[PDB]
Amino acid sequence: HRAAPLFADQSTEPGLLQTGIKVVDLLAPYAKGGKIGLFGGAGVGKTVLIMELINNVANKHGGFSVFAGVGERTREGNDLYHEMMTTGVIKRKKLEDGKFDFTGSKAALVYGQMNEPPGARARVALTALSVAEYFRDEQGQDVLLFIDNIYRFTQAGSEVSALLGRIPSAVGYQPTLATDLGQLQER
Amino acid sequence: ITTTKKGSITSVQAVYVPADDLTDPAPATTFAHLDATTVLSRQIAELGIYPAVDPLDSTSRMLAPEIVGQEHYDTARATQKLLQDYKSLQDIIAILGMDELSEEDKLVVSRARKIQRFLSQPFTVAEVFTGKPGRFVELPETIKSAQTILRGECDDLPEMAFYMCGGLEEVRSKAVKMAQ
Amino acid sequence: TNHGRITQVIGAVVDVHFDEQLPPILNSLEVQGHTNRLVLEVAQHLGENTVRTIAMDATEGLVRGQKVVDTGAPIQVPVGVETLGRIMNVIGEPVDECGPVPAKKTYSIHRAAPLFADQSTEPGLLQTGIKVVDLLAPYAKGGKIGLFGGAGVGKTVLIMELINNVANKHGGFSVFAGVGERTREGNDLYHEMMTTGVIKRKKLEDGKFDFTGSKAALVYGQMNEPPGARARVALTALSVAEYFRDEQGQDVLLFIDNIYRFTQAGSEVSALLGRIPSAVGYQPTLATDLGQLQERITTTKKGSITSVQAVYVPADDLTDPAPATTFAHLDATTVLSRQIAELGIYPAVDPLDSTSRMLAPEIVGQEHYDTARATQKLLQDYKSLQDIIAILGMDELSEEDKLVVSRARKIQRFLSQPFTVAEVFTGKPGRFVELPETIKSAQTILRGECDDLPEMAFYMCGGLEEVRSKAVKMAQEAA
Amino acid sequence: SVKFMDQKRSGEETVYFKKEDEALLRNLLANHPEYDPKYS
Amino acid sequence: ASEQSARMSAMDNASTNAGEMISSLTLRYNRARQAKITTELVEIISGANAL
Amino acid sequence: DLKIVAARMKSV
Amino acid sequence: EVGRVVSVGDGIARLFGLEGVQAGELVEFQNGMTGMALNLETDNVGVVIFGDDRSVLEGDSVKRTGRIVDVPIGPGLLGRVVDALGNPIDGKGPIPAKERRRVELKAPGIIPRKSVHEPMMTGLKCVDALVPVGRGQRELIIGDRQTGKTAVAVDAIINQKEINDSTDDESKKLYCIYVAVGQKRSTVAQIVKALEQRDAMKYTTVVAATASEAAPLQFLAPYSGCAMGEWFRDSGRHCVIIYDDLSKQATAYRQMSLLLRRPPGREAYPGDVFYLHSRLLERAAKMGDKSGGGSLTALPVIETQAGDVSAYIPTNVISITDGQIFLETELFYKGIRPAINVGLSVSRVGSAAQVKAMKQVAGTMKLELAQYREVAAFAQFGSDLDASTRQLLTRGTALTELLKQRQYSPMKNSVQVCVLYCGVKGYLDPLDPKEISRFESLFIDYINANHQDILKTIETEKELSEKTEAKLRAAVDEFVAMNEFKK
Amino acid sequence: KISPSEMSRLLEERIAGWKTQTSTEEVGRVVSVGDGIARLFGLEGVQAGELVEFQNGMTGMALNLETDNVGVVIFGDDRSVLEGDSVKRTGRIVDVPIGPGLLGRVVDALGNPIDGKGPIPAKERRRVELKAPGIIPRKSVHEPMMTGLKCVDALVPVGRGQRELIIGDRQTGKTAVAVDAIINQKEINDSTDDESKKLYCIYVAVGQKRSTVAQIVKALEQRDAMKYTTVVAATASEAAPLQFLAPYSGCAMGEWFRDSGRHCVIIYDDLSKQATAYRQMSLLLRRPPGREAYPGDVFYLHSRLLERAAKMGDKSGGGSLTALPVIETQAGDVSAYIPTNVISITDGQIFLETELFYKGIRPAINVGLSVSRVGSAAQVKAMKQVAGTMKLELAQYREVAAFAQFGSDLDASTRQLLTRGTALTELLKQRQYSPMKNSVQVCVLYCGVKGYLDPLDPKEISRFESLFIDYINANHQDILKTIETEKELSEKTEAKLRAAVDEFVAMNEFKK
Ligand SMILES: Nc1ncnc2c1ncn2[C@@H]1O[C@H](COP(=O)(O)OP(=O)(O)OP(=O)(O)O)[C@@H](O)[C@H]1O
Ligand SMILES: Nc1ncnc2c1ncn2[C@@H]1O[C@H](COP(=O)(O)OP(=O)(O)OP(=O)(O)O)[C@@H](O)[C@H]1O
Ligand SMILES: Nc1ncnc2c1ncn2[C@@H]1O[C@H](COP(=O)(O)OP(=O)(O)O)[C@@H](O)[C@H]1O
Ligand SMILES: [Mg+2]
Ligand SMILES: [Mg+2]
Ligand SMILES: [Mg+2]
Repeated sequence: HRAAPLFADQSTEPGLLQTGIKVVDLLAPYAKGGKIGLFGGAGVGKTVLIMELINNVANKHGGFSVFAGVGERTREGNDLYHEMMTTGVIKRKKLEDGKFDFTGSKAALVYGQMNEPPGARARVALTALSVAEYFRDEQGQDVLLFIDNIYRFTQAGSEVSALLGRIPSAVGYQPTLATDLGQLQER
Repeated sequence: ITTTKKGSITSVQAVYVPADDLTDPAPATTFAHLDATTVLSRQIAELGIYPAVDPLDSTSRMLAPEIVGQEHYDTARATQKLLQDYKSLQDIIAILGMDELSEEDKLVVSRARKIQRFLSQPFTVAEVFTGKPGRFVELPETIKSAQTILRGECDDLPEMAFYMCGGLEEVRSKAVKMAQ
Repeated sequence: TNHGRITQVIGAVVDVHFDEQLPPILNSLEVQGHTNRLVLEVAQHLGENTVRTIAMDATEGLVRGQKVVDTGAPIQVPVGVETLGRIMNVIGEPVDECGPVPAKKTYSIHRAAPLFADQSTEPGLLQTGIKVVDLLAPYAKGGKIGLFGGAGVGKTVLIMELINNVANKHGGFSVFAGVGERTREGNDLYHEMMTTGVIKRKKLEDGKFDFTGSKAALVYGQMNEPPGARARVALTALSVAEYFRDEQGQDVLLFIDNIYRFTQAGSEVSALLGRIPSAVGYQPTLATDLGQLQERITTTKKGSITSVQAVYVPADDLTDPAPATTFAHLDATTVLSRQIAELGIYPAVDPLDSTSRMLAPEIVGQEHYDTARATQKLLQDYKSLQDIIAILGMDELSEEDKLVVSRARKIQRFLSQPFTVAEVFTGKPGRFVELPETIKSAQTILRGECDDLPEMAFYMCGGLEEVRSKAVKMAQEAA
Repeated sequence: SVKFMDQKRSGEETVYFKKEDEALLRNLLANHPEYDPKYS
Repeated sequence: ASEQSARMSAMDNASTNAGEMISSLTLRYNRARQAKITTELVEIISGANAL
Repeated sequence: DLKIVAARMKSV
Repeated sequence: EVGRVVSVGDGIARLFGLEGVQAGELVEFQNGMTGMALNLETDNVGVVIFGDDRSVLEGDSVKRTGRIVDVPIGPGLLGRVVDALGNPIDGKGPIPAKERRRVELKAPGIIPRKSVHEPMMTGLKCVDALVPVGRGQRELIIGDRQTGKTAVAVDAIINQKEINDSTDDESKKLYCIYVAVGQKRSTVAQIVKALEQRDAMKYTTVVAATASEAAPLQFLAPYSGCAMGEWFRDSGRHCVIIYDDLSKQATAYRQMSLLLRRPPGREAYPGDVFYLHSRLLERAAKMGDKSGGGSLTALPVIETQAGDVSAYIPTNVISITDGQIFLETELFYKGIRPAINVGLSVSRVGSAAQVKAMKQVAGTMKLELAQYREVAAFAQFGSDLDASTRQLLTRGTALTELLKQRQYSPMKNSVQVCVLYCGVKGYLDPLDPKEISRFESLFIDYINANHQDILKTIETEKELSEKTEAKLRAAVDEFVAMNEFKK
Repeated sequence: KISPSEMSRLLEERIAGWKTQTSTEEVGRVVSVGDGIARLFGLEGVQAGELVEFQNGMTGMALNLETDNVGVVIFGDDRSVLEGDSVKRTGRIVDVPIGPGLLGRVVDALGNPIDGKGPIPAKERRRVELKAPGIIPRKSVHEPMMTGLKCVDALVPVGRGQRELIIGDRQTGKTAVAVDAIINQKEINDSTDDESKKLYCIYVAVGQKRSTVAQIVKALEQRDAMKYTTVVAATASEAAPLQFLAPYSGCAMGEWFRDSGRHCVIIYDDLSKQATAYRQMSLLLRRPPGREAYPGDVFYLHSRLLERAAKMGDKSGGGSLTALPVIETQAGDVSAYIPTNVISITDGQIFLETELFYKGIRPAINVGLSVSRVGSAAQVKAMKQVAGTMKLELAQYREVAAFAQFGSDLDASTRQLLTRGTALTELLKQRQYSPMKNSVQVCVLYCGVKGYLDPLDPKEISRFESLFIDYINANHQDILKTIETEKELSEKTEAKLRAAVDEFVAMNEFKK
């Protein structure tokens, strides 16, 4: 739980993000400090797009990346971990004593499992967001944050508000919806 | 608010309807206390018709032939029948088109659009944002015009000649000027 | 007997204070000093030797501090052959104006269901004399049956026809429970039962009565009664039937009109008992309160209870929680429709929503199973062609589709039949169609033998031969 | 649209099959004389 | 031939108009769905807080 | 209501 | 005993004391105002006030009378307008009645009843023919706003003056009760004026619980009317009671229950609304020959919103009534007045509440109207049709134009029989539809001028023998000969 | 508003200086009872989820610990319990036995049998609410389950470690799909001595009535299926806590097979019933509700339940626990609360429809909405080779379906799609309690996709398949053994298959 950047410590000059993908950089150009919706499930090649974004932003922009799993399926997390270890995004090399040596990688992971209660699934995106704010502030390099799924974060907030006895809003959602989404997205 | 043996209060109340929902408790309760009703509509205002009165949801208790004459009552009921018959064809006109309709239905649609546009009056207070002068209209002129439009003595005229004209002499003059 | 004092009164909910020896839940309490008899059923324990109870009759005239007496047992209803030919209330009191019930025994309406070890019997087939029922939704002899429908579709008429066609021929006994129906219907049913020998009242010179024979028992909790009565009258009738099942061992027939009222009664008091409402106003204890009832209705190794429940479906919405929960408790289902009754097709059974566990090739042979499934396939095909007919017209349909439409219309008109009790609506006489005739006729219509016959002929005809006779008459009247 | 289509369908089917029933009633007794009471 | 050409054109226009009506009805359906959820939930809550 | 709009959507 | 007021607000009081109060009894304050005790809580008592709460002052003394809330009954009410509690508001004299009756009572059981066999002449044609009503029945009049419900009920009231004037046997007369809940006094005065203008008040009474009147009076007025009608029911005299609108009563009950801090349910109503209307409508009944043979017919009225009968109150009152008379605005503006939809409208009693002379015609009429409704949509589009189909359309249009009626212009049963005979046997097919509105009127005058004997015979024998059949046919032939129309 | 300590029997003790608080943390006094809930004063020391025992032998679960009282749900009726009774801790959290002693036995939600055959041996008693496995111990799904249905095994495959929801409307054939999945394992389990190639089965029932659980047991005993499965029955007469706990008891019983390395499949009937019971327990404890009165702990509930279904790695044993939860949708709207919560949790969807159940399409699987996020990875290559074609063919049929009523006016290249789609749809039909093996499925689908059924009348296909099966089962058992052993359809076996098909067609004669 960290306060967002102030009005003074904020850049007024917007700028694109050189990914290295043609359709993206042509018809849907991204931006620094932006928030990009990704409407697509499985059977479309989303995970490979994710790994490519990570690798290309690490090579060119020199910036690391973060992945947050907000109430994701556990087997999907295992699959993603193995795909990352395969594609070279993660470098898990065994050591002599029996430890591991995570050498130069390109992404941290923060998994909030579906089996976790509400309160954990609601406070996972903030964890990865702080992990990324570390690289932003002291390291001073651009970073990519992936959240899968934003709606699940909203569901966790609604549940947590229902447990504490707060009267729900229009469609059952909590009355602190836009405020919490802003506390997240303004960072 | 009620007329008594001492005096009388006529009342004209404007009743808001939130979210265009007439099933709201407030207007629903208020309907029971009224002697006359005038339900304005947004669908009719989007067509540029003003006053945007829905003549089917509007009603009154002083329409019976024991108060107004039988010519007034009959004209009003014929107009209501015509507009309901036009409303009943809105779906099939929107999906398929006017070509599917028969000739009786096409005549009905013509007269219904004409009488809709004819029930549109430019007021005096609207001159500030409309420009056209006001038109006071007596009752017998309205009844004669409705009778003529229903009989079929005005099918030759266009449809946009009834828009904001008051009586029929204005409609015929506007049709003349529009012939050019 | 203990003694208590009424503490407060809120509608049909009464709090009572005892100085000692609180009564268990479901126990019955009698108010002392009232005009008529007033029984209360314990529902909750609140604290401080206080309980919360539900009144069977109106609380008008009750006073705080008024005295209450515990009976040491729940509402005990009389049972035996003495209840036969006789009407009874929720508390066992008679309302037939013929004398008191001289029963030598009483059973508590609250009992525990038979366990899993007490298995059912074979799925015995039940012949009602109705065509669509015997064909597409065969009723089991030992299982629950449901009649789902809104208002004005023919539930009460169908139950009355089933009574005429089953209860009279039944060698065992029978029970009826009126749970929040109209009282006029009860009077009509009682008179019809006295007429057709199902009840045999014989007055005596000494002012008494004699209900010898009279293989039927009636229980009534009608709309005029408050909640607490409408809820428990079903348990009353079910205990009356459980007596004949367990001890006597005779097969029993139970008819319930409507079960939904029983669920509604609970909602009427739940918020007064301090419960939070459920989805659409119903109580939380809906599924459990209904299952505790339904599980008591089941065949065992001592007897069998064949039940027939009419389930009101408000606004023709089958997604409502009450019928939605009741669907899972039934062996056979029969859903009545308004769209069909508009066509004058009575009984207005929808053969695409009616189902039955019995319709399997091992229970009913393949001649029955394949016939039923072919009928259903034909009707679904006719239903899929409705939009093409409505937009384009019959001109666009091929001859195969026209044959399909003709056969489907003939089947629809053929499943109709006139009942004996509907004479006072149609004037036509009643029919009793056995099942082999139905199967023969359906096979004949589906095979294409009767394509020549006109569609109008298949109306209110018991058998195909009658259809031929009607077609002959219509052709002769044509010239 | 709903009641419109439903009633249109019902009327069209009713008319079509009324015509067909009129023809079948005309041509019945010839092709099925065993039912014809004239021969009974 | 002219009849068949006009038939194809009419079917095109009818399908387009049907798509438009479907869009409008979808909006109305979602609005009514949200309203139903809110109404039922407010009923439950008001019955829960009046205890 | 809902049933009305759903029925209309299905028909269309 | 006595008590003192502890809290006051919104026409409701919370008392401390009166430990010997009966739930539902009358209570008197020290300023003349009355109340009704409903919530007998432990510490306090919840009273609903019959008037304004400006009089009560949080400390006022309060006393119990011991009487359960009751109302007067008798023939002293006939011709009078009274409030929910029997207090008159006509402004002319008190109520001369000695015997009282409790408001909330137990309905009669299953044994002291019998089937419905006598009809209740409504005066209309579509009702008396296609949706018949009996004596002992409970038939709902459900519709939208401004569709002709109160008009139906008032025509039912007006049609009885001829039947009552031409007899002195109370067993055949039909008395009437009009309960006005939620209405404004102008409307009730208009109804009273319409009835007095036609001498239709010497056999009616009115129970006005208007909008300014507090919620408890609107909640109690229908039960007061049922109590006034139970006198006729148990004395062997038939009566018909009309409730306008019942939904207003439900709203008043919701208000009272919510201000007594009772928890709500669906649409903020309680769960006891079904019990409320069942309590009220099950008191209508047809008693046996041992209990006098009386009756109390009921004709409740309900206003739906947007024709939604899937709502909570309409669904209940539909499920606890013996019929329905639906009324639609589309039919009201198309020209059909009364706007009765004969498809949805039904009557479970049916022909048993119908005369044989009306059965003979109404069966054929119902069949023909079903066929016409079935092919009406197809006919509008315009396609070639067979002569039989065209004939069906012509007869259906004729009958639809026959069942129209003016307001406050009811008719006798024999005249309905004659008119529907003219309509069914084909004396209107070639005639122009728009002309029928005078074919009716003239024909009526003709058969009231020269053929009174046919009407007397139908009124007495209540059937159509072949002689009356032939006489009526000859009369119709003479009428068509003497007159000329557009076809 | 008064506290249990503030009642006027204890304050007479406190005011009198009585300090008889030696009443231990084990014993408490009932304070309130109603609707299957009890509220106690005492037991300061009881754990959440702990069992407690009353005077009259009944037992309950403590859920809502509070500062002044304790909320208990009862495993029975409230007529036994009354205010003033005593309650004592058992000390043990709710648990259930596990082992081979449950195979062929029907039990309630606490292991207590209801078959009437005898007690249950149990060397191991496992908790009911446990932590699910993590991420490292798990493994990717690479093995099928073989329901026995053609449509599922081909187009909506189910792997070992998967969670394939069976969602549908009332009376569509969900329980039938489950029971077919149970029955198809007979030939595979009886044809093996090792307990690692087998597949055990568990059938949890919730909200059902006994008169159909008994029918299920009867059907499985007819076919000798109960020897390798067990039933958990929490019926409608049984109280809400038991309906709520039965699925967790089943998962506990299956965790033994998972950890041991044995493969088991668990079926839940219906989960929605469980949600309803939980709602009934939360609204009576006066917990705060949500939409449709469901609490916020419903997603957590189904998630805790289903995330135990897993495929463990070779270091844990290689076991698995497949799941086939069943859900009833009331109008096909899968936008409701519980369906939307469950489809988000699951790795697939089997959507059964009612319009197809009456068109003869039984099982009524709508392959358009039915998916499997695992996919061909849960298929042998012999099935991939035909399924990759049939899926495309049925999609093409789905694009030209409305033209079936106008195909007389169209041309070729669009009637062929309709014909092939119709033939395949008539092929995928199946009979109740008559599943097939994967080899026979491959053979039949090879006959189908390769055009050997286009020129036939559709109504005769149901004959064709049957005869063909007997034909191959009479003549070319070697082909079936090869397909079952090698799990591949090579060109030589494909040529053998075409030869057998040609011989079969030559022997028999069909309509069109
Ligand atoms: N048979 C009829 N013929 C012509 N007009 C009629 C007829 N019946 C009723 N009306 C007219 O309908 C209008 C409404 O009258 P009515 O008093 O019956 O309203 P309502 O249906 O009771 O609804 P509400 O009282 O809530 O306004 C009146 O103008 C009346 O003249
Ligand atoms: N392949 C099939 N072939 C023929 N009939 C089938 C088939 N599958 C299911 N059925 C039949 O469909 C009906 C429903 O059976 P089933 O109980 O399995 O469905 P369900 O969805 O579980 O019903 P419920 O809602 O009561 O749980 C039964 O009559 C069954 O025999
Ligand atoms: N077999 C039938 N034949 C003719 N009319 C019927 C038939 N069944 C019902 N009806 C009509 O519908 C009405 C329904 O009344 P009822 O039998 O009590 O059904 P429900 O209780 O479901 O409303 C009947 O009064 C009758 O007018
Ligand atoms: Mg009924
Ligand atoms: Mg009115
Ligand atoms: Mg099932």
